[PDB]
Amino acid sequence: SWIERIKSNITPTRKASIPEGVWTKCDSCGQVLYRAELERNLEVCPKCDHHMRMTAR
Amino acid sequence: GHIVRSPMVGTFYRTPSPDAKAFIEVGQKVNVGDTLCIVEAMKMMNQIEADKSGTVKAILVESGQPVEFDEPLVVIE
Amino acid sequence: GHIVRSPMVGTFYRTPSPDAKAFIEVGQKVNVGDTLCIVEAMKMMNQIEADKSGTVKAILVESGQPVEFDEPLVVIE
Amino acid sequence: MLDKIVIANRGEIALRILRACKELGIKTVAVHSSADRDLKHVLLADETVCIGPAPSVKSYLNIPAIISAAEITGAVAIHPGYGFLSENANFAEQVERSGFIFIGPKAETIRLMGDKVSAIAAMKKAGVPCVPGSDGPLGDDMDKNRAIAKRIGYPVIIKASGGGGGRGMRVVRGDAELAQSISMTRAEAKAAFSNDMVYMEKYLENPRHVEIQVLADGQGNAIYLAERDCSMQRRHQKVVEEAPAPGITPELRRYIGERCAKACVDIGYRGAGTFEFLFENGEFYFIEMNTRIQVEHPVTEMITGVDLIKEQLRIAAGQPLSIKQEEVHVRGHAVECRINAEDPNTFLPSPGKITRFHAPGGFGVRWESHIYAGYTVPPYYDSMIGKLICYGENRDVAIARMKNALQELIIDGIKTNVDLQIRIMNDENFQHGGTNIHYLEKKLGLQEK
Amino acid sequence: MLDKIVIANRGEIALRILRACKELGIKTVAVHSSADRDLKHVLLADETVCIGPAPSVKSYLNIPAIISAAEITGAVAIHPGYGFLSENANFAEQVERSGFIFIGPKAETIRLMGDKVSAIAAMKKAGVPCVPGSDGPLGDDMDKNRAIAKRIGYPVIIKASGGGGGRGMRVVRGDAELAQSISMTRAEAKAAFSNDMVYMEKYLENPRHVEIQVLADGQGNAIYLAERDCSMQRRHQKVVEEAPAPGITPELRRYIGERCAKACVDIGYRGAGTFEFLFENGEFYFIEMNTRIQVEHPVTEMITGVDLIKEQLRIAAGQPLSIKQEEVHVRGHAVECRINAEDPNTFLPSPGKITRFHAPGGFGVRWESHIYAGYTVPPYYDSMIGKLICYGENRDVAIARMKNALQELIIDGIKTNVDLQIRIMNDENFQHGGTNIHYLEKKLGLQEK
Ligand SMILES: Nc1ncnc2c1ncn2[C@@H]1O[C@H](COP(=O)(O)OP(=O)(O)O)[C@@H](O)[C@H]1O
Ligand SMILES: Nc1ncnc2c1ncn2[C@@H]1O[C@H](COP(=O)(O)OP(=O)(O)O)[C@@H](O)[C@H]1O
Ligand SMILES: *C(=O)CCCC[C@@H]1SC[C@@H]2NC(=O)N[C@@H]21
Ligand SMILES: *C(=O)CCCC[C@@H]1SC[C@@H]2NC(=O)N[C@@H]21
Ligand SMILES: [Mg+2]
Ligand SMILES: [Mg+2]
Ligand SMILES: [Zn+2]
Repeated sequence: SWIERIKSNITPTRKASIPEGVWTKCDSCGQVLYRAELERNLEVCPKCDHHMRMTAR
Repeated sequence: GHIVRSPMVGTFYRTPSPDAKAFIEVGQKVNVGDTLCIVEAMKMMNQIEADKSGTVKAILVESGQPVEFDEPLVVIE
Repeated sequence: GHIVRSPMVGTFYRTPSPDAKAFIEVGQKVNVGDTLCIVEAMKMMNQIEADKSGTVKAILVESGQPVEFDEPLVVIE
Repeated sequence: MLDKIVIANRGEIALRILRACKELGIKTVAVHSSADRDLKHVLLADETVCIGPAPSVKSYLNIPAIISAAEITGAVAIHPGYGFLSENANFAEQVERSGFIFIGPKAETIRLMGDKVSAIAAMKKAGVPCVPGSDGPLGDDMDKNRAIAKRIGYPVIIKASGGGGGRGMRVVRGDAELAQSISMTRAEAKAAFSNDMVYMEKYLENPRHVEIQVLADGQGNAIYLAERDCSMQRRHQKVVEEAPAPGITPELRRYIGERCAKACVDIGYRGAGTFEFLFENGEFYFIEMNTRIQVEHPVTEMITGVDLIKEQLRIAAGQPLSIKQEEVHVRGHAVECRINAEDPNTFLPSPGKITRFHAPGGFGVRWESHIYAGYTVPPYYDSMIGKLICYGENRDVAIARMKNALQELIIDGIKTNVDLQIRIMNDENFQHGGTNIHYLEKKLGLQEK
Repeated sequence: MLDKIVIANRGEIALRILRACKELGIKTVAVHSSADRDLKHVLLADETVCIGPAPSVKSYLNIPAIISAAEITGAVAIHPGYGFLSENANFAEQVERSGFIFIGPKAETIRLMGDKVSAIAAMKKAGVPCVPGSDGPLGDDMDKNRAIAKRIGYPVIIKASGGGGGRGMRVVRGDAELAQSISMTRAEAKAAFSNDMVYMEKYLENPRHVEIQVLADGQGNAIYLAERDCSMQRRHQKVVEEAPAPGITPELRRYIGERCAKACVDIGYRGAGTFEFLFENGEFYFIEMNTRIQVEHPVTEMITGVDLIKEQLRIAAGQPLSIKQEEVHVRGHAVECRINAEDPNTFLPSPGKITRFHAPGGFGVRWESHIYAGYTVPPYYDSMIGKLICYGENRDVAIARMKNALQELIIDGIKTNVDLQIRIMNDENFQHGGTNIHYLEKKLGLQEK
């Protein structure tokens, strides 16, 4: 009876390798974002529209 | 009492570093503003903060076991 | 009370002949051994016999309407 | 072969993908919300992950949460299905760069084809016929707009190029409201699809919705399956499909299939997609391409024997097309009638708890749904609660089987659109085959004294 | 065309016939008992007639009651289906003379073929291979019996020529009990089938149950569909069928189909029938013919697209065969797993009330049953409560779909044989394809210390 089934835990350990330089964080809101997307949006967090640091050049 | 639940889904830890001390301890009471555990996602270790003060009744989680949203982690009385 | 039911399935009638009198009448009481209606099947008119004596309370069927097994035909009190 | 994928969807399509994965031997990863913790496919999966609260924005449109779930479980690909993140090009780009495999077109083709004006321009570049029109978003000059409209011929319609889902488009009858209608359509497109681009196209009054499903592996191979026909539309959204369509002789079928295959070859398409058209006196007019597994996919599987999701899972695994042009055989006919939990007349969703459920069953009946006894319909997502097909040998047989199944089908506890389906089936013009797109609206009628 | 027929059966086959009648536009007459007043097909019929109390002898085996119901409702034909009065030759004769049309073979062919020894003699007359044996009921001479057994080769089996239903037959290992076994088999045949005729036939140890479905209109036309394979038998009764069978190359398929068609032409057969066989190293051995719609009929419809009941209704209407030999195409594979309300291990029927029911659904799943929520299983008839098919593209796909459906399928409240079905599916030899008839019994094993 799959209607009454409990939820087992996910696999304790699996080797997953996401590239390290494709995710950032916004302490103002908390929504994780795509680094290249953010860099293409003039360093503006698209979710909460909170501006961040930008290189002078 | 009140039980803290992780608002995100990812790998769970207790020490912020591979060789360090856990943020909190069972027994000794904790306050409203404090970090209790780390729920890492996409290699970005985020912190978990309680909201009520009280004695640490028990810890319902173990290091290295992934958890999800609305998962009771640590109960505070 | 007790209601007679046809044990077979077929055409129902009340007069044994195309132009005749019905076996029983509403009102006036009937006895255990009596014929009350005809339930014809395969052009073989068979008779229907009650089992209890009493007053004819009402007739729940009409001539020419087929009935089946366990069909209450006439109620006898 | 993809060792383990992620069902980046919910509901009926999620269950269908789960069944296909278990058929092909691919393991399962279930991602769900907190409200949908008793979904059929969720309960019938090895690994269940909850990635947000009840609202769609926080749970299923949370691309970071989906990628986190795909990282923790060790998957190497993700299937979006239809809806939600089906056509999100940025989602495809992130999944490609996150280290996994996107089951669908490359993000570049998603950008090129999802935007309607770019898709029409590319189709004209490839020789596929398109509706004459502006071929570009118009400005604030009413004189230019009316000149273009007179060039193409009134009436005209303004549709959001980044629009979809049966909204974000307004029909213009005359110049007395053209500018205001264009501005409000642009505002609606801003509010819905985060794009202000709106264009002008020739408006037709007697069309026949004809669409062709196609497949391509992106390696110089392009095959086309049989056609479709969704003439029974409500609010520009489909309610009763059928495939193949009446009147479309095999000559025209091959003629348009070759053009669609050439278009897929030129664009370098990958995955499962469909080229919509508009049919009238032998003329086809491309208007949009859906670069995803279309909801009315079953009415093509049953008339060809080819499982679309299996094709997508094989293509995403890199295997070349195992089916050639001559190895596709059109054998039969089909009808599909969606079931929704809305109000039959007022079209208000009616969520709640289901008390009694009973599948039709029988020869040629294929009942795609996740509803069950005691399943509480959540008031949080689309109103679809199941699809229903009745494959026959001809159209009349299919209609008869659909009528029988609808008589057999029982859903109690919430409001259902079964009555409208029965009325559509009983219609003589519908049973004849070949009604116009607005036929449903003409049968709808209007107000009364 | 038959304007209105009678469903002279109950349950699953009754519902299937009702659906086919409503498809073809033929009206419906429902004949039922007093216990089965809430059957699905009974409730889904225009005219319902109750022709007896709970026991089968008084209600469904009451030929006068069926003919009376067919007279009052105005039908012009009757469909028996399988079981009950499927092979009652006298029933066919009475229905023919009563003024109606019997959907099935002529009573003469029923008499000639139902009796096993006469059927074997006729098959040998037509050239169809048969098991070497007595070719006639033996007497009380043990010397003659053992001489014949040595002629054909031990071991030997005694089967009731008027027998059937997996009973009325005993296997003989040696002469130490031959006479007693023959006498008790004759007594059982007397007690069951009202006939004492018992015969001797060669007994095989490693057979493969192969049977071929055929059709004929009795007018010089005889077509044969694809084969079948019921290797998984329990107590000589089928539990898991499949069609076509492994190893049977199209050369052998055509070779035996031509012979079966010639046999049907010679006998002047009418209706839907199947020629059973026994397969070993390329040799076929006819043992019996079922002159009715066989229960495992779906596994031939889905691999050919031809509806058997529609064929029977057209043939009984006098229309010639609309399908020729070259117009039958074998495309696919199938598996079927019956569902019974018996005890999984002890094989004791477990009637009662059903609490929760849920159909599998999905691509290629076809669920034939009448059970529903709250349906009370009567303790009065056969223990079958539904059939289940999963049509695939190859055997492995079909097995996978069956596993998925059985996981999805839920029947609660009464004991079901689903667990045995799962165990059979999980078996490696079964998934390989080509097991022997006793394979199931070998997997059964025996007692323990
Ligand atoms: N140029 C047109 N002329 C007439 N009807 C149209 C036109 N464009 C769209 N429609 C109607 O709207 C439906 C949906 O159009 P489509 O562009 O596919 O929008 P969506 O993205 O909302 O599905 C079509 O099937 C058709 O019935
Ligand atoms: N001569 C035989 N040798 C081996 N097995 C047999 C033989 N005859 C019958 N059987 C077994 O019994 C099954 C049923 O036989 P059949 O004659 O069709 O009886 P029934 O009328 O009960 O169906 C066959 O499928 C086969 O497995
Ligand atoms: C990434 O490559 C692995 C490091 C993740 C955190 C490490 S591994 C276990 C250590 N203890 C702990 O709480 N976190 C540390
Ligand atoms: C057979 O041909 C018809 C005769 C059946 C009985 C007749 S018809 C109605 C008459 N009244 C009655 O009660 N039975 C007579
Ligand atoms: Mg569209
Ligand atoms: Mg048999
Ligand atoms: Zn932010």
